[PDB]
Amino acid sequence: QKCKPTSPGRRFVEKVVHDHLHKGAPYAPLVEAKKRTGGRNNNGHITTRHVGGGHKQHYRIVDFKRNKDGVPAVVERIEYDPNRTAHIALLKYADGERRYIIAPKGLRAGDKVQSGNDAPIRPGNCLPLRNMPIGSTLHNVELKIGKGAQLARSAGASVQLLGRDGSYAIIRLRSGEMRKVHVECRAVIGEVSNQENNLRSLGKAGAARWRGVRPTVRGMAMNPIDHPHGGGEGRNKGIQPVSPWGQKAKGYKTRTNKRTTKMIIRDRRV
RNA sequence: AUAGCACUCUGCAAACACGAAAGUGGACGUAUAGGGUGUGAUGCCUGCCCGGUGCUGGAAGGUUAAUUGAUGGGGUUAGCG
Ligand SMILES: [Mg+2]
Ligand SMILES: [Mg+2]
Ligand SMILES: [Mg+2]
Ligand SMILES: [Mg+2]
Ligand SMILES: [Mg+2]
Ligand code: NA
Repeated sequence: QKCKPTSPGRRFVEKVVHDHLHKGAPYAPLVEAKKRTGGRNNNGHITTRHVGGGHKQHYRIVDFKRNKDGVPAVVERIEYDPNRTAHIALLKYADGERRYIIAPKGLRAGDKVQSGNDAPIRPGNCLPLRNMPIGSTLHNVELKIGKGAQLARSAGASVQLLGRDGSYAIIRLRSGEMRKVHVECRAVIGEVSNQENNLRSLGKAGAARWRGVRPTVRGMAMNPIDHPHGGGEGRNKGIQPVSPWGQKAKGYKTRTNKRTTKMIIRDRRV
């Protein structure tokens, strides 16, 4: 979906149509307020730069735990969620309860989904990892028992269940890393719906300003008091590239955790 | 400064930043996501060099601190004079 260059701004704009969406107001009981922090903590200092000035957004409560076991539900509609890059689906259970989930690929209104041990192997069903079939592709993987999905939630993300022993299951993450997961944890069958997210193009600075991103200033343009890459009578790049606080930026590993080293089987060749 | 491009780090109690700690932002986000660095629409593209510094992976052949103290010598009483 390219835009005709009627203006210098409209020349390099690419968007996704996805006309199958709801195109309406979201479910009111499942919507709560949400405000912009501006990248500042309770002390008032800027802890994360390049954040501020976006569009007003409400928060849609997505049910990540899916603890309603053995109750079949039907898909009502697919909606647009500004809080994430994926699409959401509205489910209606037998008793009449309404909940929001992460819509897998191809899920449309009228589909039947269950979250239990005896659930069949269909896209959108949540099952423990031991009941999962070997070699399949999963999403919304759970790490701690009972907390809810924490992995493969972005648009188009998916993991593969390589193998499972008696006590653990081996999965390969999207980054290329193989790690161990408890066999009691749960996952969902299929891949996340929104797949054409990376194919979009903003086209102008206005879109980045709409999405709540502030301009980035290179360290070279700053003064010696501001950035280590400061000073010089012209365009100069004096020292090894570092962060504004003195940390190396090229090929320097920053992982320091020692508590969960046993889980990672093979690294992503970092 | 900018949309675009590339490199690199981060598997989530994430990397990173604030504080003396608790705690907070990142994010009520989950690698099509977040941070750092360089270049700057688009067309055609982007040659050689790992000697130096840096980073990454190893051997552990040489040395190496903290920790221990078999000895060796000295001082002073006591035994043989
Ligand atoms: Mg930034
Ligand atoms: Mg940029
Ligand atoms: Mg300085
Ligand atoms: Mg300089
Ligand atoms: Mg150019
Ligand atoms: Na070198």
